[PDB]
Amino acid sequence: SAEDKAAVERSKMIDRNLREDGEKAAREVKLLLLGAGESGKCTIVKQMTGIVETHFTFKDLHFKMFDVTAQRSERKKWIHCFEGVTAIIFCVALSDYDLVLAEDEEMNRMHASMKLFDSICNNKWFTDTSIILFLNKKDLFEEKIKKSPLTICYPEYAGSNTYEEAAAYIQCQFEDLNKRKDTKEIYTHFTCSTDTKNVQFVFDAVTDVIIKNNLKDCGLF
Amino acid sequence: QLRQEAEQLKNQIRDARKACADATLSQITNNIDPVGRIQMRTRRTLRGHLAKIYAMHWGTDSRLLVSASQDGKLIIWDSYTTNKVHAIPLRSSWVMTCAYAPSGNYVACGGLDNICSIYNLKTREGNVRVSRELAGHTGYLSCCRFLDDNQIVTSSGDTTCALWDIETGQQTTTFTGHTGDVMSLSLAPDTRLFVSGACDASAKLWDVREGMCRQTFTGHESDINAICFFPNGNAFATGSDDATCRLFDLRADQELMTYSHDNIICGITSVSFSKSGRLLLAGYDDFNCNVWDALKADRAGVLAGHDNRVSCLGVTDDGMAVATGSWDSFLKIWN
Amino acid sequence: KPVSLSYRCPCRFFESHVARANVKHLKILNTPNCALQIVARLKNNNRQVCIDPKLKWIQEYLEKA
Amino acid sequence: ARKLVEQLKMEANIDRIKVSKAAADLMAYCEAHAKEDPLLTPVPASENPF
Amino acid sequence: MKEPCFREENANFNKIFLPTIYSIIFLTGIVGNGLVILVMGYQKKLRSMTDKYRLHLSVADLLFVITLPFWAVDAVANWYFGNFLCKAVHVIYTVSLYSSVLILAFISLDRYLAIVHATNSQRPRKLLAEKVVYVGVWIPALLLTIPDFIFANVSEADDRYICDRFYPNDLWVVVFQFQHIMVGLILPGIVILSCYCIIISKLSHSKGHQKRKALKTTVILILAFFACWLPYYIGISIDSFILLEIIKQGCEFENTVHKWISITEALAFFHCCLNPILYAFLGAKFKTSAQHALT
Ligand SMILES: CC(C)CCC[C@@H](C)[C@H]1CC[C@H]2[C@@H]3CC=C4C[C@@H](O)CC[C@]4(C)[C@H]3CC[C@]12C
Repeated sequence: SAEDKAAVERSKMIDRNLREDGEKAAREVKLLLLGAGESGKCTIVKQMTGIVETHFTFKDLHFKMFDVTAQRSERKKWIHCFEGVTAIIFCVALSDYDLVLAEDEEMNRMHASMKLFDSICNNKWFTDTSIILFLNKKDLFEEKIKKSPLTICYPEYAGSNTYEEAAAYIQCQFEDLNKRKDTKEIYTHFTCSTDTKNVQFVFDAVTDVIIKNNLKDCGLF
Repeated sequence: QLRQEAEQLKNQIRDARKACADATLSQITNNIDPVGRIQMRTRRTLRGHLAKIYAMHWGTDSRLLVSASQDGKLIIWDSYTTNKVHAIPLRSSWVMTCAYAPSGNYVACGGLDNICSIYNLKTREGNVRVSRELAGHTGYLSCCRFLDDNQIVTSSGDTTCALWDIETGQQTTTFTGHTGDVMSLSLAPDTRLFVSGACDASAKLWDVREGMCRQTFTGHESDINAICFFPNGNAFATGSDDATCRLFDLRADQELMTYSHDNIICGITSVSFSKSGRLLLAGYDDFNCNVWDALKADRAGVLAGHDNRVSCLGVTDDGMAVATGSWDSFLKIWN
Repeated sequence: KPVSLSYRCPCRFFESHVARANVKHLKILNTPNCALQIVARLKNNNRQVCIDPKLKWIQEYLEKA
Repeated sequence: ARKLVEQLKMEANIDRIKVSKAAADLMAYCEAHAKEDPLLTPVPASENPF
Repeated sequence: MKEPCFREENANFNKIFLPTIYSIIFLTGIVGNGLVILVMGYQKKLRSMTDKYRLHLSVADLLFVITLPFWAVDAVANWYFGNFLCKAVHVIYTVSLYSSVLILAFISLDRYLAIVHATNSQRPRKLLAEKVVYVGVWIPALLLTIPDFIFANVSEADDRYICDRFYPNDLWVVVFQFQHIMVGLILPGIVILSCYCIIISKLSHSKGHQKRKALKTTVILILAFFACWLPYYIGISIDSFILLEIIKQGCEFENTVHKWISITEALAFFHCCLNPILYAFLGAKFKTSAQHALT
């Protein structure tokens, strides 16, 4: 009965190989990318068929990034395949308060971005998944705020037309959408021209998420 | 102008269907005695998957099966002795379907990458290599079946189905006419017609040789997730997300009867028939699996063995055993 | 073995200074697993004590029995 | 819009049969193969692969 | 100052107070460890490192618990079970007692490695749980239970037989008591204290909810362990000092110290009771696993 022995040996070999591959794959970080207006894939791809996969390493840590803006089907029907990712990177353009949507002029672009962020944050699948937030076009917003006061998008706002408090108000409005205050956290960062602090911020956020996950895996809480 | 004509034609179709309805199945099937409660005990459990499991397909010899998971591994098992025969790595880890060739030569895989990969099993080197990659679709693959060793049929999320040609790697026929995403596909026993169920709650009967739609069946309220023929090829059963199942009829061109219960509120992820077409297996969302009766609509058994949502189900050609795969990363065989 | 319920024989660190004239009563404890213990009541305060048997008077008393 | 009307017109003229006849045929087929079905009638463990 | 006194007074309290407490500990510990072990057995998914450590801890606690009835029988009337069973019980007690603490030390080290070196340390976190554990918890115990094998003999005292260890020249006792004190509280205690203190230091300023709960848990663990195991070893040290004639006092002080030791060790035998509650039943993952295994 050499055939049975060979079959058992082959099963053991291709079980050990799968176990080793799983152990190797569990050690890396996976991130999802999202954006409303310009698909949120412009800055990050350069800064570092149907889906886009990007690998990069920083200080001995392997990050994969999944860009899904080429999928124009219904979001409900394939978002559950992404359950279990480490974090979701959401891109919002600050210089869109005075602009209008291409399809219709009734809805502002930043309102659509807010709606998409609200839908993503409070989804039933993504309850334990953290969200990193990028606010782009800081210099263009700096230039635009003086000419156009921030009141077409936020009528209830009451403050002087300066960059600091307007940006703080925008960040507060975006962070206030979260309803699971005790399960997930949102990290807000203003992207800078120097392409050396964005990756550091991503590394810090991923480290914090990994620490908070290990706090639960070890059974401490 | 044309809208009024289409509405009038639909009214004539509805009137003809109502006229052709003389009696229902339940009225004339009451004579037969109901089948006893089915007690099914698990025989084997297959382990080795590290993520969710999305599809499976029994072989034609009722011994080998193939399973697909999010970890990027397509595993071909051996159900008799639990041994694993093959484990093929995947280029993309986002997969939603798999298939097993009727002759046991090739396997298929697809998903969010919009590319259908066909792998060759029995090679001269004794290992698995990529035999072909099919591209040309504009949406995520949902289901793919093998008519024979040379032709494969796929159903994509861009409201289209395609009959391919593996040797040339180019599309041969394109079936369009749906409204929403196509999420199911089954081949008739004679391998000449197939039905497709899309998100618009409409099941269409296609024609492989002609390339044109023949009949359209409605009656569902939500997305249709599974479809399968009767063993004779004369009727089929549909399962949707609104917690119901329905049995249609090709010749009568009318719905026959429905399977539903007041304690069920979760959608259906897979349906299947038995060898004689008497027992209907349905894998519900609430970690359960039900065994209806094809003639009485009476529940006759529940297969509760999974710790997560059941995603795929299959029945061998001889009807000896039924295999269920869930999101718990385990395949279980019942007999 | 827990320390709480362990066995401890009473007489420890015997002396060799008790005089024979101070002996009033004679008694020997029958306890194994330790050194032989003789609890002889003294005359100064009627208090017993255990002493080593190497004394000349103790040796004579042992040889006179 | 014309394609839908043409498809409806083409598919409207097809042959149909009474529901009772189809139901009787289904019942007859279900009854005919009731003898060879390992799920309905459990196979003895002598010939059971599992 | 050499007047002898008799231990009958302590025996009167020891006959009655001890076996009831031992029975209560036996029942509660066996119930808890059975629940934990059946929850672990009925889990089909891949086990984590903490699951392996908990499985070791549960085995050690079961080994300790199955020993109590013999000591209850010894304390109530006398010994009956013979030389072989006497030696076997002596051997089992020491290994269980030392494993139940070395496992805690290794768990603390694992948690430190997981919290501090979260991104980098993933391979050492497995090496310390697959290979080093055996050369860790178990080999010292199996190599230090040798005195019980060499000399532990039943003997007749008065009318009753006794299973007690007998030492030549009455020194072995003090050296072994110092060994017990050192191994019990100084080898694992320093590691546990340092690792948990630095974990608390690295989780203090954060404003998260989970981080705050983890900070509260570590403090609870430290307080429980030290309150369980400090006074017993303090009493052992006092007894060793008074035996070593460093402290010269009347034997009423000996009676008081013996009373202290008895009461405090009866209290401290609750470690097998409290370990399943602290390390298993306060975790969300284990609660979910137990709920799934229930049905
Ligand atoms: C008195 C002593 C020597 C009796 C034997 C006790 C020790 C050697 C036994 C008791 C329980 C056992 C453990 C029980 C469970 C597991 C989990 C498994 O995945 C690997 C082996 C491992 C980790 C065992 C190793 C050996 C072990 C620790």
